[PDB]
Amino acid sequence: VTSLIVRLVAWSVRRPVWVVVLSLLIAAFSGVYVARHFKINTDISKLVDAEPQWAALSQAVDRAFPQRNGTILAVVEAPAPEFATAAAHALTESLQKQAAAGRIGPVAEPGGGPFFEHNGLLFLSPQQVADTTSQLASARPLVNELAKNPSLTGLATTLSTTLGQPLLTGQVKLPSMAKLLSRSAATVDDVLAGKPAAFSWRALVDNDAARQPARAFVTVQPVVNYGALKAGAQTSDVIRETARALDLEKRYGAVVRLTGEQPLADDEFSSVEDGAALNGVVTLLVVFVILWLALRSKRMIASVLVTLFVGLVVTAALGLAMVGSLNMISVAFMVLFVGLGVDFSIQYGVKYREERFRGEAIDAALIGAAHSMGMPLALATTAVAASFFSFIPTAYRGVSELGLIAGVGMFVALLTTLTLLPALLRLFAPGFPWLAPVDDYLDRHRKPILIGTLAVVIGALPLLAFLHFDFNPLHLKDPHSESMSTLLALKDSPEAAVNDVTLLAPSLADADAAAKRLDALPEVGRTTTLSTFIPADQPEKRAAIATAASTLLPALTQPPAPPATDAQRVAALKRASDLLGYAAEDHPGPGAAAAQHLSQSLAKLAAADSATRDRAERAFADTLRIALNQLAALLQPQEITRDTLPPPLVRDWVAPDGKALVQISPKVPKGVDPNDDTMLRHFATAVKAAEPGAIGGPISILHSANTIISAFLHAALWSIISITILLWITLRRFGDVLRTLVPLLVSGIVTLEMCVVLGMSLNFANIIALPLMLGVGVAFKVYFVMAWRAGQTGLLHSSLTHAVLFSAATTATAFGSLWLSHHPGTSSMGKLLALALTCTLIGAVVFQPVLM
Amino acid sequence: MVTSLIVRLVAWSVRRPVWVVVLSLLIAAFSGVYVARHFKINTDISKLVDAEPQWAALSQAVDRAFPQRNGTILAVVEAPAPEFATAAAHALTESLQKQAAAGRIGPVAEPGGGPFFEHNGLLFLSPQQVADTTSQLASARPLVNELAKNPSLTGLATTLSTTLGQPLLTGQVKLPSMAKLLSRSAATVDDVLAGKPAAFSWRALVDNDAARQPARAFVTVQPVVNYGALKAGAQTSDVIRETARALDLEKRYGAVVRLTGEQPLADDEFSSVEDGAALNGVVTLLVVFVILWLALRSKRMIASVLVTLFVGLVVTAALGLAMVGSLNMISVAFMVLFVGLGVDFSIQYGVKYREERFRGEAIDAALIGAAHSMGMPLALATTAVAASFFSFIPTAYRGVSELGLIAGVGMFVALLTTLTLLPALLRLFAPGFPWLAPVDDYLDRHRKPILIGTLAVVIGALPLLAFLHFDFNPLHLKDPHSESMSTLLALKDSPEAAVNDVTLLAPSLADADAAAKRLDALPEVGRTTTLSTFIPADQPEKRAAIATAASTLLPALTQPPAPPATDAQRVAALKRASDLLGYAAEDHPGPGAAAAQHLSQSLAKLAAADSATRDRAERAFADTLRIALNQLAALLQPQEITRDTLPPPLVRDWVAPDGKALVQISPKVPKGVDPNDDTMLRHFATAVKAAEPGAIGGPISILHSANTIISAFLHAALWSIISITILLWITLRRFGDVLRTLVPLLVSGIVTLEMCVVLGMSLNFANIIALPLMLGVGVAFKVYFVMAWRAGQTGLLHSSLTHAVLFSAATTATAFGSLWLSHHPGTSSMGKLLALALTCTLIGAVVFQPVLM
Repeated sequence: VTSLIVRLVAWSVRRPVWVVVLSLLIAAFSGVYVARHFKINTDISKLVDAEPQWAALSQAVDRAFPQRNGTILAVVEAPAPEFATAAAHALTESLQKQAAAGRIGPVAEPGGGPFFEHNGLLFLSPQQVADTTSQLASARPLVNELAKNPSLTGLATTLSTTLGQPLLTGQVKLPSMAKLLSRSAATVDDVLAGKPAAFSWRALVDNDAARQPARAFVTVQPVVNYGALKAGAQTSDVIRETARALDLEKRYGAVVRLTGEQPLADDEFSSVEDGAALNGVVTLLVVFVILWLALRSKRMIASVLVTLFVGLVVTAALGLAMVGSLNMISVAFMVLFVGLGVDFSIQYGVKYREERFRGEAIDAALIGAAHSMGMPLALATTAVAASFFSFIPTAYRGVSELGLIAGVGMFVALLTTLTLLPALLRLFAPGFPWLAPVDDYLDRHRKPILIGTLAVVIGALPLLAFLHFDFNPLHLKDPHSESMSTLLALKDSPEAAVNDVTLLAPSLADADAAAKRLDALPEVGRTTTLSTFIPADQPEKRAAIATAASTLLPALTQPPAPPATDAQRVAALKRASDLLGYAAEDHPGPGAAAAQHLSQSLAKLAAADSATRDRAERAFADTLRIALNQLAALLQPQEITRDTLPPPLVRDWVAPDGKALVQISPKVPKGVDPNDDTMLRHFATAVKAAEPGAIGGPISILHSANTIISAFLHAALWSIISITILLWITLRRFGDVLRTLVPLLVSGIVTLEMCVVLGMSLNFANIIALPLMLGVGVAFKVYFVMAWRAGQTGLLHSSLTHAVLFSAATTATAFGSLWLSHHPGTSSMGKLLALALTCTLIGAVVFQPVLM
Repeated sequence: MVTSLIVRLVAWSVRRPVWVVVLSLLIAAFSGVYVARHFKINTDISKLVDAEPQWAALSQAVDRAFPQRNGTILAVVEAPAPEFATAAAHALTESLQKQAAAGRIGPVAEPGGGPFFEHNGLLFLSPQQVADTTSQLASARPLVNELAKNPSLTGLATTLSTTLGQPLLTGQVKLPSMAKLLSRSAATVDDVLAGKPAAFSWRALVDNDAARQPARAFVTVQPVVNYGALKAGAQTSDVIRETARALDLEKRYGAVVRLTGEQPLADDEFSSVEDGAALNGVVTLLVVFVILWLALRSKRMIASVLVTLFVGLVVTAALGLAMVGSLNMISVAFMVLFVGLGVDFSIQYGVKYREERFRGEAIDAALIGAAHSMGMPLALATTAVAASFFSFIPTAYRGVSELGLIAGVGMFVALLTTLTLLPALLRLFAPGFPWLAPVDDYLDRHRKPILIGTLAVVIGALPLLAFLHFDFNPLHLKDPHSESMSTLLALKDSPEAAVNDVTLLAPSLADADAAAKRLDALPEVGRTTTLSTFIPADQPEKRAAIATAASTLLPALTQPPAPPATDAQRVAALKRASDLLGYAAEDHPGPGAAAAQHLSQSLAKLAAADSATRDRAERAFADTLRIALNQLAALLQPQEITRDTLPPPLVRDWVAPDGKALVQISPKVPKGVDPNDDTMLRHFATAVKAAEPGAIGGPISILHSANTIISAFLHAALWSIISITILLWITLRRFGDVLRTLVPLLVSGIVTLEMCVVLGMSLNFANIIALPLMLGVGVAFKVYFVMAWRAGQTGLLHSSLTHAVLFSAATTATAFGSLWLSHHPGTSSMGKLLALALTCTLIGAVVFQPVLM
């Protein structure tokens, strides 16, 4: 091995110009080869390989319902549910205009469109339907005043009316109105504050839930042909354009969000690249300064950098030649190359600079440094390359592609350091007092310090019991990205299919039989099928609805109201405020404290401006005109049979043939947050134990984690075996193999032991750094044992001069570039690599009195 | 020259035995009498774990104000029907009441609901719920009237057959509406036909809110003010088991009484450690005996080691009680540790003498000769193993600070006991393996891979440590099949028992109300109870509504006694109801028709068995109706919500005589999550403790009592090696000999944790004592292994066995097996980790022979 390295350099020194014109030509073809098939792919199912079983179920639900995977989910958020529901209608119509032009796919609001705006009263239970119709029967006089009032002046007139005589008559009571007046006075104070609001008539009567931001969903399914186009900005962009043109949504108080399959998988990649174009170029500067520190020969630094970039282009050229696609995690190889690959040129470049000052000539300096850096560089390279190759045999294409590109990149770095650099180094013709007190302490006391930390690495050994794993990928995919911020927002929403698994069935009768088997499980909870949308006994409900509609609809459709002038408005506000004050003092009670709160607000609102009263009317009246439209539409349902359903509602639940999928939203108790590890694993593992054909959500996430766990466990077992055998081949002394194995063990525990002390959880992308630190762990023992073989009376003195820490400065610079990546998944990987490097560097200086 | 000092003590022991024999035997008599005169076993949970002087103030603040609250054993009276349950509490309560005032036990009461709650129970229902609850009973007046006048089977079957007859045809009553009544009667009727007990419960059918299958009735009794723990009367634990024993009506009421408390739950743990542990102790010696005969095969040698073993053990116990006194649940497990580690020291000396004597020497020269080669070895292993026990002394984990103390003096005795008594004893008296050939040949000729082939895989099994998990709650460590524990693990679902409620104390009732109402703001707090919560809202409007319902319901409830219908009319009234059920199902069909036909089958077959089996269903259907109507009679006359009505004891154990009001906080358990949930109870404890620090009692005490155990466990692991590493420095001054035995410690320390992931072991509290304690055994066996590997460096599987080590481990492994076999996982999992950590130095040393020596 040694002579082969000397021959390969002696040729490079023999024909220097021949190597340069050969390298730049290959550098040209590699640059040509890179651009002609450069591609970045952000598919999320490629970053992990599931077995053919799970692939059949996933494609079964997909090939049957080809749209389900591509359906966008557009959240529309407004301060009031009517303003949200009406904004859904305001936007559902615009997307419909282009769905017919092939611009997008079939648009609908699965939360509940007109089919739910009329028949939503039918989906209720048998008894509480009769209860809801009873309350709407006794409230006939209230809605009779509400459908006729001239809005804010009339709302203040129907207010002042009830506060005057009906309190004296003893019919209406003040404490009962507290629920209305407290929410009325609060909404009035918002308009006086200057911040937007909306008086929700729904949350103050029918709806018990007053959740803060009422939202409305509208889904656009993918275009039929798809395939994307440069001019075809596609369905994610179309929603952006239509809602932009509406502007009405700024008058509705609505914002349009998005999520789905492809917006997040593309947004998470963009989280890695925020700054990465600039974050990587400051690394080259930090490498440069450290590069100049090791070899302060300007005639050398330019030559060292040229070898760095030539091997860098051939890396991507050969990389795209054998993987085809540069995925999300595998794109981080470029940063790892400059950090680890430059080490080959720094370790070799300073020995040449050493030989020149030692007293060698042009021949003897290059081929003489190859005898020092011969099997060392071969050891370090194939050890690091064996670590990247450890994820190759496993079906983890996220790292299997990164290791393949990085592994062959380590051999293209040696071949560049061994030929191109000596050729350039041929054409280009080229004291530490602060370490003194450290080595005096160290060399006089590295006898028990070694025994000291070895006792402490056994002392903190129980800390490994608290070594905790992180299981849900939500933490590492940039939770503040646009698609992940909304995905996490609508987690606690019923029709938001965030956490429900989708089991497929042959027929609808089979799907209903499967739906009952699942509702028997304690964690399953809500399951919906196409038959779930046909209410049990409809004819009985419509009779109670028809009776409630015979007395309400005459009182709901009243003649229009007079546009009240401004003078009547201030009068209606002052006369409603002053009547609220006397109502709270003459009738003292729990609502009296709330009634006086409204008087303070109405009197201030009455004596306020004029623009603030038109806006306040819009927050009180426009919602009331939309709330009454929802009531008149809800009181007129129709028969619902399988053939009386909308066309797309069946297409979403039954494809050609009878294939009916069963979505299973988990039974989430109120305290448990809907996105935890404990219950979603319990749900997904129990509903799968029942029906093995269920995939789609937490079941696919759960099985994807078990694939990654069975991945890095093999790679960590693959590395050592491929490393130990590699060490035994080059160094045949087993006293030299155990010499580089005990430091790996010690350095391996402390990284895990510091994970408990520093309080960091090993997650997914964070755990990739453990198998890699074996090939980098031994590769630094190669550099370190050389800096001390020439002399070891000062371990930190010799380490600087012989340029080993400078080697680490380059590598730590690379690990720090993945640390500052905004994307918390990549930022969690670079944190482990760098912290494990420190536990190896310090570990070496402490643990080399043993193993040298 | 510690070796020369050891010789002075052994050479003196030889030549003159009669001095040694009578000097140590007399001490054993003095030592044995001290053990019998002072043998105090405590069972309090606080003696096993300490806490800050601050947390002991919160514990005693609630205790001094409420002395009774600590030992109020909650006795569950569980019956098939709530009325059979609620009335079974009355039978038990009224009998204990005859001994509460007799001074036999403390004051007796029933928390779930005595007479005060059976009357005012409707006053605690919020204003709107009772408004609809009161109005519903008005429409059931004809129904309850037909039930009050007919508390018999024939009568019940008559009101049954009457409803299915005319009103079912006219549509006055609908058949589907009779779903709960028809389907759950058919279920209860089929139960009586099978022969198994049951009870139609008018509660879960009429009120219909909850149909929980084991109805439970609670009764809390307190302890006597002057608590003396006499023997003429077993304390309140067995008094409830004595009165309700002969009450016998509980076998007729249908309920058994189970008990749980604070002291009766802690003693069930200790008694679980001693299921047959007394037998387990005597069988361990027999196993060590067989190992002793395999080691020094001669009668006079075995009897020598056993006689000196009992002396060192009887003085360890006498010393132990002389400086700790307490011999709690963990401390009592030292004797099995002694028989393992004590015979260990003698196995070395016995077989070294034997070879050295049989190598061509006299007895007197071999006793003093073998003490040379085993001076530093036995001295190192002794203090190094005892330095692991002593690592728990400074920390506040008194369950182990007492065990580590008694075990430390055990090793310092077992050494001295072997060096003097064993030679002088043996001085008074006087006395080939071919199956290792392929195994030793393989390992000896291939130690190049096996060392590297495992040191690699140990590095490859390092990510497994990321899946090592800590079990935080002591409930798993608790013995689950004891009667007191099995009840507390069943009361997770019941709120009035409230097994995990933090108890915050406040100066005044207005202060506690301020603190109790405030705590409700936090999401995990749920229900907080004070005496002001016993004052049911502000409901004279509920007096007006209930009084109106009483004027029409009570006259229909107090009917004249029905003449007991004869037996011949019963088969009539049941066949009349059955054939009517059959018709009512098919001619007027509906969803209830499938159940109406079902009852008809079960009802008809009930009428065709026995006159006794009919009377059997009467005790299930009718005797329940007596109490179901009796419950309603008292429940309709509620009286006032005024503070002064609250009985004397409710004021005593809820507010304080000083005025210190107490808040009990039951966590908001989401209906899906099991109430005894590890993560969310610890979430509830931290939120309550952070908002109001004065809270202690339940989850907070259990949560914090673990944090101090983790701090004591982590210190001992650090304190063990520093004691051991400095000790290795001193004995063997070659640092190449300190690191020689320290690297295999690190290696053997990881492989146990890595196996805890492969095997799947969790690392609880008792499971974790083995981590700091195995640091001594790790360096102690590398002392034993290295001596066997002086003359026989090749064929080391041979040498380790014949030169002492394997018969030594067989005494240690057997000792750890006796801990493994106990019932209490707080002593049965400690034996599993120890034995599994021992196999990583018995194999780890043999594998790492080149690194050792």
